[PDB]
Amino acid sequence: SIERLGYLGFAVKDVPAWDHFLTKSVGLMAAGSAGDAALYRADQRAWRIAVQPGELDDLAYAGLEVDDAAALERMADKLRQAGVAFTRGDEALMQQRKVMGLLCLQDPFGLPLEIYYGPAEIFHEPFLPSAPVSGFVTGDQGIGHFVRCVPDTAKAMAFYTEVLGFVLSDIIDIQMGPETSVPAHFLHCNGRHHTIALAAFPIPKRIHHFMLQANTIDDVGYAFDRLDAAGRITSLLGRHTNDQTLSFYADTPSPMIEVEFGWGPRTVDSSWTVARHSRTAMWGHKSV
Amino acid sequence: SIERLGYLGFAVKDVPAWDHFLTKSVGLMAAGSAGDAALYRADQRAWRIAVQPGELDDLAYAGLEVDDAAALERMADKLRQAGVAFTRGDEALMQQRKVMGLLCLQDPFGLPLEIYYGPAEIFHEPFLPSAPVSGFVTGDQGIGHFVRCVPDTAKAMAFYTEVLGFVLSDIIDIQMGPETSVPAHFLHCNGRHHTIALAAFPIPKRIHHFMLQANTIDDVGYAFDRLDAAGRITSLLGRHTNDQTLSFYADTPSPMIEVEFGWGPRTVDSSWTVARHSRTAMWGHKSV
Amino acid sequence: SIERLGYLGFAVKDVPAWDHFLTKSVGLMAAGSAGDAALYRADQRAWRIAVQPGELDDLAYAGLEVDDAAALERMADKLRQAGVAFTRGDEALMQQRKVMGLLCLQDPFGLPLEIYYGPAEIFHEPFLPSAPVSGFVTGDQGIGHFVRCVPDTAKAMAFYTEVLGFVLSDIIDIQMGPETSVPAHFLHCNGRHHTIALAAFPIPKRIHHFMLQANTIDDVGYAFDRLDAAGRITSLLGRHTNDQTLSFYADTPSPMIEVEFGWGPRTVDSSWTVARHSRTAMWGHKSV
Amino acid sequence: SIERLGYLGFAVKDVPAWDHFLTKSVGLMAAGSAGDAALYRADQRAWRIAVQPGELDDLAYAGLEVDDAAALERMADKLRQAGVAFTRGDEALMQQRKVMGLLCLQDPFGLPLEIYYGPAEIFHEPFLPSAPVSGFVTGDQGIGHFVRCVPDTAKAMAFYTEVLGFVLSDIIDIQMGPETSVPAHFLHCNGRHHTIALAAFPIPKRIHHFMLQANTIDDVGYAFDRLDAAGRITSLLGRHTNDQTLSFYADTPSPMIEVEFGWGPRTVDSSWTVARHSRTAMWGHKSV
Amino acid sequence: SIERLGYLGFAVKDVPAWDHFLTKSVGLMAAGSAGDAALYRADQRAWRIAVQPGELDDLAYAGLEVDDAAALERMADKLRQAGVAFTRGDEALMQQRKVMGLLCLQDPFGLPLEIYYGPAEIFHEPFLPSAPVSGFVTGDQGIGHFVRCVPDTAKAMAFYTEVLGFVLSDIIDIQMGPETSVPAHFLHCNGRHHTIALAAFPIPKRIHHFMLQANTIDDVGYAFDRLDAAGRITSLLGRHTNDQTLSFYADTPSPMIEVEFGWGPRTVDSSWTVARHSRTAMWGHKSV
Amino acid sequence: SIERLGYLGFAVKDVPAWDHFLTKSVGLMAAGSAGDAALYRADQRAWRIAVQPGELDDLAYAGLEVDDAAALERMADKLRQAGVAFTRGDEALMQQRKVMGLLCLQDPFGLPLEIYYGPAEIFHEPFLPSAPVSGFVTGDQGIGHFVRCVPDTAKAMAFYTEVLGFVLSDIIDIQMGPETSVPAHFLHCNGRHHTIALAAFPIPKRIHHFMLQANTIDDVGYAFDRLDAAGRITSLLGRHTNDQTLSFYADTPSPMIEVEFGWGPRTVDSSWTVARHSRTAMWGHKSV
Ligand SMILES: Oc1cccc(-c2ccccc2)c1O
Ligand SMILES: Oc1cccc(-c2ccccc2)c1O
Ligand SMILES: Oc1cccc(-c2ccccc2)c1O
Ligand SMILES: Oc1cccc(-c2ccccc2)c1O
Ligand SMILES: Oc1cccc(-c2ccccc2)c1O
Ligand SMILES: Oc1cccc(-c2ccccc2)c1O
Ligand SMILES: [Fe+2]
Ligand SMILES: [Fe+2]
Ligand SMILES: [Fe+2]
Ligand SMILES: [Fe+2]
Ligand SMILES: [Fe+2]
Ligand SMILES: [Fe+2]
Repeated sequence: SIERLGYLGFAVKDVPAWDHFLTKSVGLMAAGSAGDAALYRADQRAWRIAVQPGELDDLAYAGLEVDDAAALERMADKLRQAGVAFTRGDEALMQQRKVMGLLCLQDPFGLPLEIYYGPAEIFHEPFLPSAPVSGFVTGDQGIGHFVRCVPDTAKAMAFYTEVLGFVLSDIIDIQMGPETSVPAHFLHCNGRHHTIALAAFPIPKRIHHFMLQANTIDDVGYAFDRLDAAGRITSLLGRHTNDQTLSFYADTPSPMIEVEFGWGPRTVDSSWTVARHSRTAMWGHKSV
Repeated sequence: SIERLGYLGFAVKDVPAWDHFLTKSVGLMAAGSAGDAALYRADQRAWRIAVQPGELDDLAYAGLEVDDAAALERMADKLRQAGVAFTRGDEALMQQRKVMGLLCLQDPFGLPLEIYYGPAEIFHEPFLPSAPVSGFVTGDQGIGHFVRCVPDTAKAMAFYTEVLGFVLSDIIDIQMGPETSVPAHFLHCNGRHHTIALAAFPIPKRIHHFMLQANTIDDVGYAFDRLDAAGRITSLLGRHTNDQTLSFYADTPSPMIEVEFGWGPRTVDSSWTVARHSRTAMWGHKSV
Repeated sequence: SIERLGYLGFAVKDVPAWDHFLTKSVGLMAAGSAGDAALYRADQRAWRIAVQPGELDDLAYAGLEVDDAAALERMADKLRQAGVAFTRGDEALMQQRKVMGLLCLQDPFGLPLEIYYGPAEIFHEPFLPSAPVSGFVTGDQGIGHFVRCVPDTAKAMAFYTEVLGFVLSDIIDIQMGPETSVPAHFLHCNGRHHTIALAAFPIPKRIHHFMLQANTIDDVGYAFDRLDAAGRITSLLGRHTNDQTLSFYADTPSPMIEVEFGWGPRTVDSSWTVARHSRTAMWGHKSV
Repeated sequence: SIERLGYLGFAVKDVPAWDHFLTKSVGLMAAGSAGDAALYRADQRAWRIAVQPGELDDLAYAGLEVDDAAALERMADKLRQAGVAFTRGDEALMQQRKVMGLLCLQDPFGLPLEIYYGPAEIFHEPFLPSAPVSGFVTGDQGIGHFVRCVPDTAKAMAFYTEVLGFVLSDIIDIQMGPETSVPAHFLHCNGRHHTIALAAFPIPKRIHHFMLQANTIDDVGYAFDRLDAAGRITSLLGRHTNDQTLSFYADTPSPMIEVEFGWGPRTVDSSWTVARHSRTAMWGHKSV
Repeated sequence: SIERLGYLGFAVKDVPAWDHFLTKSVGLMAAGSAGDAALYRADQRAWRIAVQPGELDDLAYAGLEVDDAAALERMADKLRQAGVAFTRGDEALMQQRKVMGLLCLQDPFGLPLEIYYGPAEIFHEPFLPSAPVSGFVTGDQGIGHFVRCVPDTAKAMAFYTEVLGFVLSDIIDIQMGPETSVPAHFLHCNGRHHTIALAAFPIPKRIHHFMLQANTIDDVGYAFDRLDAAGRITSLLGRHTNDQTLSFYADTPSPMIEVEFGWGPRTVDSSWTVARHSRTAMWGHKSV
Repeated sequence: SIERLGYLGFAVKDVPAWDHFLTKSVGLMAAGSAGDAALYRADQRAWRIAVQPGELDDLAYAGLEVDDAAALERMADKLRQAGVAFTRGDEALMQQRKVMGLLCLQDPFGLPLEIYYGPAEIFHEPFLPSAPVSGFVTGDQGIGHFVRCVPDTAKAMAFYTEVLGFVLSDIIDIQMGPETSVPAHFLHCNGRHHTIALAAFPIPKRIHHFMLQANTIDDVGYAFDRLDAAGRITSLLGRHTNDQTLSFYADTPSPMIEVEFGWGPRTVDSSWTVARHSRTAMWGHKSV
């Protein structure tokens, strides 16, 4: 079973715009480069987000983390049993990602996934944000979450839960029109209420947004003003019905992909109960 | 010395509008009437806000509280020494306000003030809000605060500090134009960062707004949506530079008088230091 | 200034009934005798309540405590300045009361008061209740409180506050008839919300009741059942509007004198505010 | 006013016996010598107890500490006003005691007292006990306490309270015979329930005992066994009625002078109340 | 009485070197300029340290803060009574320093001091360090401390304590040679163990060093490595005997002026006791 | 599975030097002898470190602890299944080691290991350090850790994890030259981040160092100065990247074997994640 989401790689048309966005607006720390990919940090890991030039303007891959070598072999066993194709990353890839081992595969709809273990940490180069943010909530909960767009939620659910070991937290019927709603399924693989949400949205992107969680409410408030100064705000502040994350949304430089920046959600444990919600926000989140 | 702000009375042109506003939108509890004044509660006091019909569309009076009978006589002594005219409230007024004694006077610019002691409490009729609000922060800090508009800040400061015993917390230069700012003076008389702020604003109202503080951030979030549904929002959520109150503003039914609804400020004590700020918001509070 | 109420002495027609009442029902510890007075303990003091035979069926005296010898002399000075007659207790009385010194006087309406210091404690004979009670709340707050009946509340207030140093906490208008109420004044001399309450009740007793405070709510619950088994209950459980004590009342063997047995009130400090209440109970206390 | 007891000096006939006693049995740290005086530490101070050869076999002097230079001059002023003779310690004495200034005087019955300020600390030579003891409770409460034998308690009380600023905590009537008791007066000058107790005992020593307080109950338990192995125990474990110190007593090498080694007493503050006790122990302390 | 040390201004020969030093090595935030002075922040204040070109290579002035306007006038009164010359800062200076009022004077040996109130804060531009540091401990304790070199400690003590209201914490005899020591006097004006220390050192600088206190021990550890990479370390890590600050020292670009960077000292209150120490370090601080 | 590391035995050429080193410098308590082995304590166990004369100047054996008799038999079963030779310790050895049972074996490269249960404790002889140290962190985490030098890390890993039940925490690539690094594997068997680390170092010793963890940072600071006075320091203070232990290193009297003395690491639990680090220190640890 996947333990947490550890990294994201984007392929974008405007690297300089993404660079400014991730550092000056979001607050991530610039962390050099690996080949043609620019690297960004949010904590002690050598990198958390990679940005490389490309026409996709989308998520290129997502790194799914396990706790040790044996766990990785067990995942390989699960993939084999499920008939899911995969390739072991070679030395060059391991060195590029800074991991001790990885399996390369795709989800049922073409998103490359990399299951890995043994990521590099660099405590001798302590994290220093590029903008005022006290810090990000990562650790055992991983880097954050993202919404995976899919054409068949049922099929997507079978793969993420039966193969990768994610678990359903809850469902929100997200209103699309006067008489049309999309049942978004929010999935956890640790204490983070959701690490991946599945939704049949009509957008031409692999993902709808990625989310980062900051330590304080002020972190979120200040970030709002920075993104507003950049003219990127897509929602006012609000708080979600399901995880109680207080956040706002903004456009990334890649069309139709947003970032969510939030604080203070509830966490999940073994006693979690599946529920359904008719709205995404308990309050706020008006679209701008 | 005044211990806290205990009550506010408004004279307005649309009582039904104010009634709906205070109950369904703000969350106060309807508490009957006393003569032609409708009464509203925020806690265990018999009333905190009174609304009566009148062409003023403004604050008619403010109740300033002291802790006992001797304290009231000491205030009478201070008023006499300062040459400030006042009248002792008669039995009819005491019965109307539900207090054991009061002194009626005006500030240097015509706002009626009532210094009182011994207010009525009704614990046998526990507070029940008219809208979802976990509760208000009152107690020793009083009902909240208001911004007193004045034509001469220096003169106003001498009266409120030298006569009534308020103390300056800090000053914010509130930008009015490209090269014009108003030095707002925020005053305390207890732990509440400010109970009265003095400002030379060019509006034709005795006050710019009154403020209520709720127990939780969700209280504020939910209230925002209620006031937005009523079409009354004047500012987005934000957090102040001086008291760190997280709030939003909305129009009352009386033109040019707003309400501020907030949470989580810092409090003051004997070790407080006077400072100056160039902005009212550390983040947010964009005008709408 | 009086620091706390330390002891009470009753003169009663049925000593055996009072003995059973204080021990088997209330839970006090039998502590021998001193002359014709039976002694009862509630904590580490050698005694707290004394019961002696007499036709009064009433409170014979109340012991008011100060912290040291100098404090006692200062009280003697206050009594002299106020023109209040008093006599220094002789060795025999000091030995009888187990105190290092005392002043004997009366309040304006004939209740004997004894101001003392240096009471005897007996930690080598640890308190053991006669009925199931985890313990009583005494210490700096003294033994409890009592309601002093007076024919002139104003006169009584001047003596207790101006001479003895008690301070008004609040007032409750206790309804006596359809259009008649008695303004009961509750006074403190330490953290205990009230140690003495003054009221112009039409009963022929020096006091309306005395009160003891137990450590837990169960203490109160169990005591209710014991007093109910004895057929003495006068009120159901309830909670007061002013001090938030949760209690019930019961008859003592002396006609028209009750006992109040309670738990969990709020305490007072320097920031206390005088208020007025129209009811004695926020909930409960129905008369039985 | 004296702030705390800081040091004790003994003049004894058997220095080696005292050396072994203070180190191997009590647990103090050997700290070299100053002239013919051996020094012992209990914490960060350069020394706390001094032992020098002499026929007295008794306390030679006690050091009473104040917080600064001005405080010392104020004490000199009090001594002058009271007619108490004193001499300012010269440089040689200051250097010997390791203090910034001192006044040498005697109590009314010949015990030399030294009022000082600015004691030497040696944090670069951290305290290391000579026997298993987690540490001693000193700090603002000073080194411990002692019982001062006096022929006239009233006279002694006037000096210690009126001149030195000590305050009475309480009195215990210590039984000497079938119909004879000694009223011991326990005095504080800080949070320590008592720093000096005054008693008219019929022993030929300036003091009855000195006391040290350890951090844990085990400290006391282990110390008991060490002193028992040395054949010095004079009392079983017990707990005092007045300060609730749990301790035992043992003989020092000087006849009729004991040491008390204890733990866990209650402390005093401004709200302390004078009381009287008929026993020294709530439990235990049987004489051996 | 001075409440805290609020700012420091240096006049130096190598501004670029100081700029790099304060930002990349120490971690302060660059905050623009005011005239020919570069400004640096450590928290919410508009500035804390100023650096301007000059041949002094030394501290040009120190800002001493009070809590309000009345306090400033009271300081002016103290200066007048003491015969100390001073000039009220004009509008240009007030605007330059960003304060509501100030008095300009010098200490007895020529160090310019500025007593001020009403400093500017900029919460809308949250502090962002230039190097990895979780934050600095300032607030009521002010910016940090400095060691003031003086030729006459007695004279310096009279001015700082009798005129400015500082209070002696303790003294350390700092060894200079085999038989020569300098009695350094550490002074407080708030909870910070020392804000100014006075010492008769034989260096040709107004100050020996200034000190900044960080939130964590890691902050100090990481800063050590940064300053070591710059070749500026003058002492190994160590902990002081008097305040228990754990720190290290490094050279600033101005010859013979160092910076101390530390964490975790003890704080002082009304119960503080003057003591003397023979060493500056309980452990560590070896000179490099 | 091994539960913790309980004891270490060294065979050395200079017993007196080791004796002084372990007591006066490190702070261990001398605990007599057993045959030709000198014994040393760090807590309530009868002994933790043994030193005997021998030409090895190295670790002679390490004691690996299990919780009960059944656990020991289960370990014997694991050794048999794995084909690892072992001998049950006879009565003489059990008596020498003070254990209820033990199995004697060697790791793949000749280090004798003893798996035991039922160690002797001596609470009646409470631990007393020979130098100032508040205490050591042992308990369920065992005595500390050591770095086991091995010529084949893969082979060593298979034995320690597959046979003894240790688990990999993380890996650090320890730089040996400009283009050469050694992958050190840190292993846990309880909450202690590592109890044994495996590394292919080119030194001629069975171990690179052993480590003891003290209760406070001051413990470490003071120990540094003691070892520096002895001329044994090999590293400055620093903090590790993987366990966050703050420590320093020093030479033992046996050439090329060091001691690490530290404080405050993070602990591990079931949710631990394997990671890789490029440095041993987040800060400090410069070689001396
Ligand atoms: O973290 C989250 C929690 C709940 C809902 C959303 C969501 C809202 C709008 C569109 C897609 C998802 C979300 O992002
Ligand atoms: O509570 C408050 C704290 C700081 C500023 C304001 C304010 C803002 C705009 C206009 C008037 C006042 C305020 O209300
Ligand atoms: O403790 C108390 C607090 C408030 C009211 C009463 C009271 C009620 C009925 C009659 C007399 C007093 C009381 O006893
Ligand atoms: O600390 C103490 C507290 C109470 C009593 C004693 C005492 C007992 C016997 C003889 C003298 C004093 C004591 O030492
Ligand atoms: O903060 C401090 C506390 C104690 C001593 C010093 C000090 C040490 C060497 C030279 C000058 C001062 C210091 O800086
Ligand atoms: O406890 C530890 C944690 C991390 C690294 C080391 C280490 C450093 C240098 C050489 C060998 C090991 C260590 O001792
Ligand atoms: Fe989301
Ligand atoms: Fe406001
Ligand atoms: Fe009552
Ligand atoms: Fe004693
Ligand atoms: Fe310093
Ligand atoms: Fe190590």
